[PDB]
Amino acid sequence: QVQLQESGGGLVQAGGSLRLSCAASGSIFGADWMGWYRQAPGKEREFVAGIGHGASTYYADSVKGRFTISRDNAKNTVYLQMNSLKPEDTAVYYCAVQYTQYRSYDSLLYWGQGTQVTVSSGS
Amino acid sequence: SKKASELPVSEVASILQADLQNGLNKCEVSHRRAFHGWNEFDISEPLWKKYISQFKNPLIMLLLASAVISVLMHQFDDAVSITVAILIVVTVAFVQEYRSEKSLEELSKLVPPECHCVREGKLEHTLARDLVPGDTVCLSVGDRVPADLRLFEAVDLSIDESSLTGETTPCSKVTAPQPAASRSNIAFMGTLVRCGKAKGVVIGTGENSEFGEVFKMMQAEEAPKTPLQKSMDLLGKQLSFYSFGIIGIIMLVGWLLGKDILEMFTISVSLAVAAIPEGLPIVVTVTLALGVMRMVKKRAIVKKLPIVETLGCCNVICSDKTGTLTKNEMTVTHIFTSDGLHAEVTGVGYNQFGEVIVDGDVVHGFYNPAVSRIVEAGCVCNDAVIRNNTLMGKPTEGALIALAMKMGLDGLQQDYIRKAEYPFSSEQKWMAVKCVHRTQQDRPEICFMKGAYEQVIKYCTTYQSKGQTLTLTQQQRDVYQQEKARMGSAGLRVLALASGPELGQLTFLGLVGIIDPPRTGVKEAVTTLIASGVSIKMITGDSQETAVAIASRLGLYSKTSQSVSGEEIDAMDVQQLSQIVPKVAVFYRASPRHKMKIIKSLQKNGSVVAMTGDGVNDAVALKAADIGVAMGQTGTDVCKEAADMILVDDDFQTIMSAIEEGKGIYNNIKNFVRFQLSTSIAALTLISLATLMNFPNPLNAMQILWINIIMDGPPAQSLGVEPVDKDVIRKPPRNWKDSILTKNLILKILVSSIIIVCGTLFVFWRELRDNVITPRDTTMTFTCFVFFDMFNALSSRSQTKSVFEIGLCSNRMFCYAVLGSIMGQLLVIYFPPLQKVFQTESLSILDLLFLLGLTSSVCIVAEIIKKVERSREK
Ligand SMILES: Nc1ncnc2c1ncn2[C@@H]1O[C@H](COP(=O)(O)OP(=O)(O)CP(=O)(O)O)[C@@H](O)[C@H]1O
Ligand SMILES: [Mn+2]
Repeated sequence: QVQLQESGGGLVQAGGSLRLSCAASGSIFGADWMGWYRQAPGKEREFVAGIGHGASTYYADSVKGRFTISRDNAKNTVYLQMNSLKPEDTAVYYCAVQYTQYRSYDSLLYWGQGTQVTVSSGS
Repeated sequence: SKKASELPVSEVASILQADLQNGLNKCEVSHRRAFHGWNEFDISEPLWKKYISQFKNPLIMLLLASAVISVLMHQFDDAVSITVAILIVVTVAFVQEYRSEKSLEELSKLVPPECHCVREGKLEHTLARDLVPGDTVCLSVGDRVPADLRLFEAVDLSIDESSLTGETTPCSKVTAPQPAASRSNIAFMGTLVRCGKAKGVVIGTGENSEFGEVFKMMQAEEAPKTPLQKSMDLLGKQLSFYSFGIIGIIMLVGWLLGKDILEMFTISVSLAVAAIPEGLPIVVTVTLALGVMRMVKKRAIVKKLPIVETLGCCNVICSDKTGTLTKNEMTVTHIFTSDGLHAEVTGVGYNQFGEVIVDGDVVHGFYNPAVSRIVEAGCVCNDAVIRNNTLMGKPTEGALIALAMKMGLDGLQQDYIRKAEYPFSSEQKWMAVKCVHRTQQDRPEICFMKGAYEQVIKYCTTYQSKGQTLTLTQQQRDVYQQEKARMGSAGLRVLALASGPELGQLTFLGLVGIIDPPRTGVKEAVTTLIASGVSIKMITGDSQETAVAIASRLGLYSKTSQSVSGEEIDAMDVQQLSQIVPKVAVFYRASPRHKMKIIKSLQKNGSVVAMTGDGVNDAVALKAADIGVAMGQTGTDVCKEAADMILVDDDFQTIMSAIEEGKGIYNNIKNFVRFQLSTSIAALTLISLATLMNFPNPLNAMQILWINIIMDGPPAQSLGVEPVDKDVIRKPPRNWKDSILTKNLILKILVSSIIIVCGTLFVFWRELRDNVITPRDTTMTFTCFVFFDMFNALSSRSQTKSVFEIGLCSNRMFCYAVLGSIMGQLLVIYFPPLQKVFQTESLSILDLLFLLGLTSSVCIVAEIIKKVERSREK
């Protein structure tokens, strides 16, 4: 199974640059989709980064272009690069990696605990 | 209102400045707010009405009558002491009720009536108080109206009339204007949506709406007295009448002895004031107000006082599966087609962002017709819509749309345009619309239907395999059934999708696997509550295997558990339903009428139920439960209005605390009743024996008045305030009758009063061994009774625990009141004016110590018999 720990995260102001990093204990080539899911403070859950089996990287509509994903196979630690997020776009950023199961209808979706990002002061 | 009702919507947007699809800019929002005002109409009196409302309690009238009787014979100090007692008890009652009402209003203000309004042309979440006239607001299913709504489009809108008209008759709204539930074109304040979706601008907010007078009237009514409050009003009246009989017998015994008429009239008025529980309804109100305060501290909005006492009697908690035990977050994860080919779906949330992969590669568009047809049957069919990655309608319909927008088939939702629709109902268990292509108007309309799998496979005629349509057979039903059972046992909610040219001519296409995660914090909670003697169940509209698997992951399902369907539960009569219902922990395929029948079946057995549910299907069952609970973050406003309790943090650790505090209310009440009754019988039998004995009465009328302040004022209200204990929480829930004065409690009361009377008699006779009459002996017995009273008060602090094992730091008010009574008694001993008015002179330190030990005797015997009872229990 994949245990997810998020590194390099924490709340940053609007207009800043940082590199997210999520460590997965399990394999990635057998996985179906390495995804990053946002959870806004007080609001519902969307995503911020996602790459699947079809080699089509998914960028959300609020963060199209300015939020980018990169990953490799051997290091077992997918990154996420964000540029100039918004106060309404702040969230506690989760991690999600699942495999491809058609015999077993199992929830192979495992979430990480993530790290919280919130913009209050501005300045 | 009516002038705008007969006015066209274009002329409405011409009279008042608004944009039909883009809403109002925030500058125009502030401009309209500066003139029209906020949504709250004026203001909602505690200094005058709330203080004078406490004086119409019957015991308070009788004590005021005793005070004015003392006024008639003109003793000032007696009347002002009775009035001081009355003022203190109504002051603590008024301050606790005022604090509880203010905290209740603060918590009801903390949750706002939220609105789904397009201020800038995009879907935004705003509050009801933030709305200005001219703003267009989207209306969801189970949403309270934000303002007075004039609707420019309504594909399907339904508005209830029970809020204002008082009728439960269903009502609909018409988009076309009507000249001159008075008018269906204009939506009304206070109502809620029961079905369908619509969008509309607002014509006025706050005072200018006509229907504000109904809200003004509904604020006028006061909360009726709880059955606990009436029961202890009866208890106080019967204690008053028993004390009146005893005092009248004393007065007749007194008349024969011939003791001064005025002095014994004062002693009888003082004894009547003392022994009457003037602080019993005040302590019940204080306990209920503090319980409401703790519920606000436990993030629960309690609308009415009787809920706080009925949660203590709770022994069954029914619930729903989606929105209550699972977070009502739904997403399609697995697709099984009618062909037999299987698709797994990627992603979590109501998003357009996911992948569908078959046989090891992805599929999109019209690559494979089976999955594309299944996905398309999942966009046009859903009444709900997804806008800007936010869910508007019901969470399951959104899941398929999220899947529809995952696979890349969003725009067919718009291309198709419906004419007549078949709405979803909980009893019906299925959904259907017939729509026509925008570009292909020559092609005939075709129906799409989604619903429970059994009803879906019953309704459709044929199926699809290898891209070809063939008639449904029994083996196809068998393979679809086993597949559906596999999805359910895995923990995946099943929706079966079918399409056909006409209703009843439909054709089955496949299944979608909708997953919902269990709500975090429910499993440990349900383990704790089941360990605390409650029986939490599961009433569901979903399948057997889904509900069973969710109950198993949550721990609700034992290894040998019985689960009864809806047809079986309407088959059985009520008595064997009551017999079989404690074994059942999973009900499934249950309509809201089935939920009401379960609630009534547990209600017939004397079991107090607490439905914790969320939904718009029928909230009359939430009114049918003894406690109605609704969730705050994901909770529709119809079930929020119907609920007797609303929790905003949505954890099952709070409903757990509500039962705990409802249990502790009766224990604090037991403390008050024990203490006051023990000292009332002690003083009453003291005066009875001495007046009968021909001995001089040991206590004076002012002394009995000070004893009344001790026995009913803050020294007794402190014992009504004492915090709960975790060990008395673990005791099983009690029956509907309060059963307060138990045989053990009455035995304890008689034991404590007997020790107090014997010690007072011993000291009185010891000071009367030389056969002289002096104020020294009467202040000796006064101090003895007062120290006995505080020791019996400390013995009354916990019923099932020793006095030493609890500690004096648990109740700060008890320490303050005990110190105040001790300092007041010492001022009665020492102050020469208080010495004159109480017929008292000073004592010695060693005499005070000897009295302190002699009154410690009752505490020692009390802890001895409590330890003996505890060891007998072990
Ligand atoms: N809008 C909708 N259209 C079609 N089918 C729906 C639907 N909403 C629910 N269903 C399905 O049809 C049945 C109706 O369920 P119902 O509304 O009575 O209770 P429910 O299961 O939706 C919520 P709960 O289990 O908490 O009561 C269920 O099997 C459900 O999966
Ligand atoms: Mn009294």
